[PDB]
Amino acid sequence: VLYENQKLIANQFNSAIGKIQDSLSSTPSALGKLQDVVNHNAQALNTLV
Amino acid sequence: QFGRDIADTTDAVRDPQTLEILDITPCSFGGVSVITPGTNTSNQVAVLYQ
Ligand SMILES: *[C@@H]1O[C@H](CO)[C@@H](O[C@@H]2O[C@H](CO)[C@@H](O)[C@H](O)[C@H]2NC(C)=O)[C@H](O)[C@H]1NC(C)=O
Repeated sequence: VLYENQKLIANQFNSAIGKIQDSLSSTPSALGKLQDVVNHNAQALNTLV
Repeated sequence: QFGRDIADTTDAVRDPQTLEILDITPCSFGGVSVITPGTNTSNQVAVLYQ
């Protein structure tokens, strides 16, 4: 089923890659965990001072 | 008269003798570390400033 649908699979994969490239920038709240851990580190260092 | 920052620390001060302002930055502190191999191998060490 791969070898009878190779062009279709390639087109779907490329469209999905472009879609996720656009969607990683379109959505602003898609980076919760990294921003939360760096903000928690910054706030815990600030509250000591 | 004098400034501060987010961390509630003094950063800029104004002298009374002049209308100029002098910034404040603390003296450069830093931990020290000792690069070393095993003492069975060699007695030399290397000093690393952080
Ligand atoms: C406080 O004393 C200082 C040191 O003299 C004054 O600074 C200068 O004083 C001379 C003397 O009259 C003036 O010609 C300069 O113009 C002064 N420089 C500045 C930047 O002010 C200072 O004026 C005195 N503070 C006063 C009088 O309030």
